[PDB]
Amino acid sequence: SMKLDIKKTFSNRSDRVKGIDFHPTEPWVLTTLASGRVEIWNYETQVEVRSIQVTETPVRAGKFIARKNWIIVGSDDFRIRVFNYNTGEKVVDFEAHPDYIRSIAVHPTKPYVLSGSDDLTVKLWNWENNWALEQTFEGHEHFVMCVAFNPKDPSTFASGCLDRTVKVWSLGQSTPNFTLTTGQERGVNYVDYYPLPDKPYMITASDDLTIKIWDYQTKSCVATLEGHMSNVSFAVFHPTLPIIISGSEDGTLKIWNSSTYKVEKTLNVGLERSWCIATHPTGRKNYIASGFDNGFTVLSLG
Repeated sequence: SMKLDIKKTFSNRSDRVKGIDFHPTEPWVLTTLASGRVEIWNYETQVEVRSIQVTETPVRAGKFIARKNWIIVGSDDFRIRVFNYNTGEKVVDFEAHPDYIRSIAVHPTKPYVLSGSDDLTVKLWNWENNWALEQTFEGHEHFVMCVAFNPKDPSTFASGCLDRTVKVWSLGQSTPNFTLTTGQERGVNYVDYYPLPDKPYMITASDDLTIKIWDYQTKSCVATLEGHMSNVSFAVFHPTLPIIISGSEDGTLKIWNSSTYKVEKTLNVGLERSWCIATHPTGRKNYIASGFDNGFTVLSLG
């Protein structure tokens, strides 16, 4: 049971949206496309702030680094690129991995970036040390699809891997603090942390149609969420509302009750397969945004 008030704020068509991110203080959403293009939209005015043809290959990963006025993106050409979004200047451009970059995470306070790659590793970059490669995390046995800092202890992070595991690491140590054997036999596409201090929870999404909730102190599966009818691309906890949001190649977003783990609403936004998700970091208007085959949509909830 739950009362939801979902409003479409802004939706627009584009090539396939593989990455998406909210700016914390400007009403902006970043989209990164399979076409090599990235776009920054003001979703309140519905005007493009800035766009870049970054490369000719897909750009699967993109994040704002607001405290530097940067966007950072990673692409199938193996390269990490950083742009100032006020001038368009390309700040840095380097080969990060010898294979596809699937995911990028930005430390909340330190000048650290994590990149997850088909080269089976996560790499740690320090932009206050000339973008030095500070550490490579080895252990996974297939593509690393998703990396995410623990917002409550960002000296640790999680990596989700097609080898069917999540690994949780400590910066400066070479082996996982623990490995979760998820039982998601088609691999792990996405991993996310519950942001609030009251629960030590993470969540994983898989091609095997399931979503799983984990207690990372007991390493136990709290619940399994079933309902999607094709590959689940992502699942995340909402930063303010008691819900989980997932999206799937079945073309839907699903909103789940985070206490009962039952589905509360299924949305078909009409843009075919769903690939990526973002939630506004301060919970402004409970905004969420998802990228799809045929564009993106920004929704306000509650």
